[PDB]
Amino acid sequence: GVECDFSPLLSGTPPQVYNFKRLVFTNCNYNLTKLLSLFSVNDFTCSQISPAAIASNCYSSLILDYFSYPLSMKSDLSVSSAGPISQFNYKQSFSNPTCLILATVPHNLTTITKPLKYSYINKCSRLLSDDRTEVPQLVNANQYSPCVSIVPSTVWEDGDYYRKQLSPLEGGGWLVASGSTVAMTEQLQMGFGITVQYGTDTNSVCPKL
Ligand SMILES: *[C@@H]1O[C@H](CO)[C@@H](O[C@@H]2O[C@H](CO)[C@@H](O)[C@H](O)[C@H]2NC(C)=O)[C@H](O)[C@H]1NC(C)=O
Ligand SMILES: *[C@@H]1O[C@H](CO)[C@@H](O[C@@H]2O[C@H](CO)[C@@H](O)[C@H](O)[C@H]2NC(C)=O)[C@H](O)[C@H]1NC(C)=O
Repeated sequence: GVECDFSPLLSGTPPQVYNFKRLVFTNCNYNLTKLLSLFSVNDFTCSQISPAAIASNCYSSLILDYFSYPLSMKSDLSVSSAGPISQFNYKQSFSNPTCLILATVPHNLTTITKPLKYSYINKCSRLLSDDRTEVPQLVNANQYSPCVSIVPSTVWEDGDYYRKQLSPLEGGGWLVASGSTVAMTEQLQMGFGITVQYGTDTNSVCPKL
């Protein structure tokens, strides 16, 4: 069989967390250890699987999400934290095994370029018709924030805010968001989210033996 193609991850400027890029793999062979050996891995944690198991099992699919992400914001990735990252930007499946990897890009990994800064959504909210009540708009597993329609791929200025008037068909009211920025680090720091699914006789994403 053919090798899983991880090259988009290694090519060009990775998106910000709320614009995470998604790679989907079926029917291919992988070597996770080899992929990760290109990076300096700072954190590698999983739910319903382990770092050793995720590198050595056969799956019906493997999903890999990737983005620029400052290591300083480690804690904001957890569901248990009610931080803006897990609330408004990026959420992994709660029903399939997952891993989250935080890594630093070495200088000798040249095909990856730095963005100007890190950006994230600090707030995504709906104003109701009473013009008073704001309802947080929590990102769903496997989806973008509804606010990706109004927040640009790079936040221009820390504290910028954004609104969209919604149609009766969309439930009326206003979608409202605010963006934050974090200074670029000496070396680019990234997050990788891996989600796996197991099937019956379709477990064809397998490690290189
Ligand atoms: C998958 O990739 C890993 C990492 O490149 C391979 O293990 C390394 O390669 C050689 C194998 O002779 C060892 O000497 C190193 O100590 C290993 N770790 C490194 C380089 O970090 C591994 O062989 C590959 N697995 C398969 C099944 O091909
Ligand atoms: C490219 O950069 C990598 C990433 O840091 C270098 O690998 C490191 O080498 C040092 C010692 O030389 C180790 O202590 C680190 O643990 C290594 N990093 C990783 C992620 O394994 C590597 O030496 C450089 N390679 C080239 C060809 O320049």
